[PDB]
Amino acid sequence: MWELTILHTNDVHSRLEQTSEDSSKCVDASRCMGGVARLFTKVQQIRRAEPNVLLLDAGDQYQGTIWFTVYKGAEVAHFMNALRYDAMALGNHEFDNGVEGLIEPLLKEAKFPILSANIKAKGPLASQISGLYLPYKVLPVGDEVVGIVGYTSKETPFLSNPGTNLVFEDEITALQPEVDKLKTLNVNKIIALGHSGFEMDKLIAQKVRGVDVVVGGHSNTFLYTGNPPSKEVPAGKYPFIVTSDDGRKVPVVQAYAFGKYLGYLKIEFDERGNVISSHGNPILLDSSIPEDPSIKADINKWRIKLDDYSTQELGKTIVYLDGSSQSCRFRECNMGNLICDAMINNNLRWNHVSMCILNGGGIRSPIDERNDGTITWENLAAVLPFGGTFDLVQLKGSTLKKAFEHSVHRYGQSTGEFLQVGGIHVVYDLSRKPGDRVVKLDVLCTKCRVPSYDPLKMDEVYKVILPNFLANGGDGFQMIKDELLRHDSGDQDINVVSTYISKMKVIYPAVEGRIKFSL
Amino acid sequence: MWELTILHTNDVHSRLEQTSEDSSKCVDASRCMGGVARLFTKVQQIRRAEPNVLLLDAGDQYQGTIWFTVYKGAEVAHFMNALRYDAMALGNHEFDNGVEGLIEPLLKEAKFPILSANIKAKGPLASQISGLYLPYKVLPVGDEVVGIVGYTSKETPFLSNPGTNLVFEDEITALQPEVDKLKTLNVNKIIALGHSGFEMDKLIAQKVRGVDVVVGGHSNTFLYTGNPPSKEVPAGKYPFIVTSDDGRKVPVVQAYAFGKYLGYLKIEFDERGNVISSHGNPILLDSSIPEDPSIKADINKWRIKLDDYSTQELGKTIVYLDGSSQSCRFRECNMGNLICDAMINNNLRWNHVSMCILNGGGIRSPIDERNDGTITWENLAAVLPFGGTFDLVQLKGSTLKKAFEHSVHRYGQSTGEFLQVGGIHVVYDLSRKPGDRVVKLDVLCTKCRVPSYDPLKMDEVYKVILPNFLANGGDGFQMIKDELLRHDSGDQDINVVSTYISKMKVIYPAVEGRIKFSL
Ligand SMILES: NNc1nc(N)c2ncn([C@@H]3O[C@H](COP(=O)(O)CP(=O)(O)O)[C@@H](O)[C@H]3O)c2n1
Ligand SMILES: NNc1nc(N)c2ncn([C@@H]3O[C@H](COP(=O)(O)CP(=O)(O)O)[C@@H](O)[C@H]3O)c2n1
Ligand SMILES: [Ca+2]
Ligand SMILES: [Ca+2]
Ligand SMILES: [Zn+2]
Ligand SMILES: [Zn+2]
Ligand SMILES: [Zn+2]
Ligand SMILES: [Zn+2]
Repeated sequence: MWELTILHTNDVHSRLEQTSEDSSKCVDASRCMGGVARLFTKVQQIRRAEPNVLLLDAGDQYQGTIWFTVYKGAEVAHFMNALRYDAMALGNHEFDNGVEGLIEPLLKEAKFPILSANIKAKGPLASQISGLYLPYKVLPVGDEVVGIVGYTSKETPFLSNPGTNLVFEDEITALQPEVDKLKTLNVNKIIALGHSGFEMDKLIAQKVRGVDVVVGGHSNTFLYTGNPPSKEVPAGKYPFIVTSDDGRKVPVVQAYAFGKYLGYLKIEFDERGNVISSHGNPILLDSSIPEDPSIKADINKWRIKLDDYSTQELGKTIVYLDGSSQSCRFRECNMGNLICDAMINNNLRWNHVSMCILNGGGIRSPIDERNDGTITWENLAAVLPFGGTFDLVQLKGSTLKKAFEHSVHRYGQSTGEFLQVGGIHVVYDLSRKPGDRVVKLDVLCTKCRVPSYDPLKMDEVYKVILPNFLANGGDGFQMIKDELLRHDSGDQDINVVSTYISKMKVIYPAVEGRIKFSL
Repeated sequence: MWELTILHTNDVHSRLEQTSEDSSKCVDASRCMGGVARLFTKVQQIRRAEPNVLLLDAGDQYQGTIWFTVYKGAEVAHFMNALRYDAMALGNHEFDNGVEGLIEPLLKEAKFPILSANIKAKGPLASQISGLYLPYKVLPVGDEVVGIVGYTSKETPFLSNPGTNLVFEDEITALQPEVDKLKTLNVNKIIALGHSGFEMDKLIAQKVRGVDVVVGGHSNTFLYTGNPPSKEVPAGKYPFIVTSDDGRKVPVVQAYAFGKYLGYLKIEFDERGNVISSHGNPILLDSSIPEDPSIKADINKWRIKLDDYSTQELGKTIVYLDGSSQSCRFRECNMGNLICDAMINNNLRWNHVSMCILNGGGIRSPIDERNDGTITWENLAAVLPFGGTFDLVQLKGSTLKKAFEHSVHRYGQSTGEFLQVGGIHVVYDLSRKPGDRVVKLDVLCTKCRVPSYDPLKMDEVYKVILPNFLANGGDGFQMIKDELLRHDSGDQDINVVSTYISKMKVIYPAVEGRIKFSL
């Protein structure tokens, strides 16, 4: 029998340095986690112990901290080469700086295959990008050969900036002919490595004949067998077993996000490449694992240029700024209220925009207050990494009512469309059918001398400050894009929040009942 | 028969210049009201028409605008002498700058008798103040004589700063022997002129034998017969008829506040000084009455020194700052929220005071936004004229619960104890018995990383920022004074709100459900 050890990361999102338990900037070094130096140490311990090891990445290395803001993907190629990744699948955030932002710093510099079977290039781009990413790779592992086939979310055009020249096909339709090709070349051990979310990973495991293992990302899924080591609640056992249509038990794995864990799956194969069994668990990369000094020294060398974004203190917080997805995609989070209050305050400088809506998935990180409360550009850069704008927009009450129904239409799945608000008091009843969950919606009046809250009226018009991402129909808010009456472009997102914090000096945004649930 | 015309003012509170309909600074001159130049014109028109006229003041000329801040009562003696007041009764605000603040600028400079029968001086003060105010005066009016007897609120020691050396006796007990003295001197026409509120004015009319008329103040009572000319809703007919214990019909009058109206009561007496009948109404001092140019010119001469408090713009408001008593003593008013937000913001500069309570009677004026939104020291001086401080205090939840029960214990009478809040969400049910009207009370947690609202606990302790007036048991909040665990003195009230506004630049405080009523 032949044993393979798959080590996998996903949704690392520029967490090159070690971080806090909430994946924000490391303050108390004794309880810090993750980061590529610590990962390098654990990978090395496994490569010493196990003869057949593959180190895989399921996408979204791009976007998340000042590392990516400054180095634009060169830190990813440099530190993934130093860690000796065997393969990587393209994620949606790999296209955030267009195709050239992917081609030049990463595709042309990676010393490992970068994969995606369902991305087809067309027109002039097709010639330049040929061979820079591959539909699959066959990798020698000891005396055997392992096929790895890539896949990328079909939603990348709606989430990122891949351009017109790239077509994202259905993953199952694009994967089957590649897996069939590998089987004709007698590759009997096949890993599907990709970035489409756990639900799609489960469908690929079921529908794509010949796939032995699925290693995914995108949904930040935490899977565990037994008692979990930190705050992440497991969504299922590790590995997650799917029984395929042809009757094979297919393990599906994912390792949360931000380099906090290293996925570890041991697979026992027979001579014909059949999975006899498999077992493992994500390894928490906590303080007990030492950071490799060679990688840490090289990180400290690259950190010098980034220290210009931490020397200038913008303001000070006396509260934890909860920008976690567990809060911001499920309920009112004070990071949401802060950003919506900065949005309204920057604009109100004799203009009358009283209302704000902000997608929870746009808040990419919390900020900690225990470093004497100090907030820097570096801290803000991880909360608002996209370089978007906060736009003024004019909407009918009916349109706003539909947006709030979309905010909770499939609540409970940690999706980014949950809205954080300002100048709005919304009440939900999740017991009701999707599309009819908003039980109360009051808005701060504008055509009144003393502003107060009153029921929203379907026939009335309202001025709303919101990200350009929402104004352009992002996160399924097509009603905002289709039904809006006016859309003006506003100032840069990070500059708006920064200018607000420096004026306030000390901030203490609270959760105050802007969003409520009715039992 | 002999006819007397009584013209009366009360609670003018330094409104020497004409003002807006809400009694705040005049912006649109074409719709402005009151002010002493306009009053002088209407008084003159009546003195030309009627041979027997008395111009009376029932107290509280002191405190209210930059006029009093700067001239400290010299403007009151100067402009009351110029208007030719026949008599004035002492109010509680006449003692705001102590006994010397009353003696020197007003008592020693008034060319008319100043009255109070129930104020008895003791110790060294008794010698200095002898003859400076009188228990009564007998005034010649044509061929007849009219006795005027003064009275001042027994609550002046709890509201103002009269010192230890002055005793405020029960008005009824002090008035009867003075009215009896006037009757032995054969003065058959007696006016009780004083400053104790409409309820006490009604009791004096009933219980003090020999009083023909009561002219009051303090409660800002608006009385009218017929269709009223402005926003003030009448509390009864003008005059208000009380039937005394000895069976006489006694008219009781009051003329709202701030010099917006001139009280006008015509009384028909027989030869034995019996009131045969009476009639009249408060005259609205609106734009249609011209300001007397001699008084206006003299006001413009005195206004030069006060223009140093209007040249410096503190900030800008884009909302009406509702500091009216009709809002601030009955429900959440945004002037209250603004002041409580300045109170918390000034203090939070690693201190953790999340809560604020502010008596509604401490907000002495609104601010208008139609002068391009500009806010000046002059505008703030009329909102916060006392020169008090916003103190930090430590209270048991039980104590805070009792203070909120006191806030609405006799709701509906426009009393100053209604509390404006910050970092507190209170719900009242007025249907319940007094002392049991608070149905919900949530407070912003402090021993938590993310502040949120949670039910107040009786056994827990809380840090609260509030005026020194409240910390010292003012407005019947004896439980705060008796039961507090710690009381530190804070910064000056007006400087705290000013420093806040200049930092914010544009303010837009809203009514947001901090205070609610349950049906
Ligand atoms: N607010 N701007 C904004 N701009 C973008 N370019 C953008 N791309 C993704 N998002 C948000 O991020 C959410 C997806 O986050 P995750 O579930 O963690 C998958 P991801 O790692 O972003 O590919 C979406 O639901 C959106 O709310 C984005 N939000
Ligand atoms: N907040 N400070 C403060 N300091 C003072 N020195 C003071 N004196 C009076 N008040 C408030 O003013 C209210 C009385 O106002 P009115 O009913 O208009 C009678 P007034 O003209 O003040 O004598 C009281 O209930 C208090 O709330 C006062 N409030
Ligand atoms: Ca196989
Ligand atoms: Ca009489
Ligand atoms: Zn991701
Ligand atoms: Zn993704
Ligand atoms: Zn008064
Ligand atoms: Zn008074």
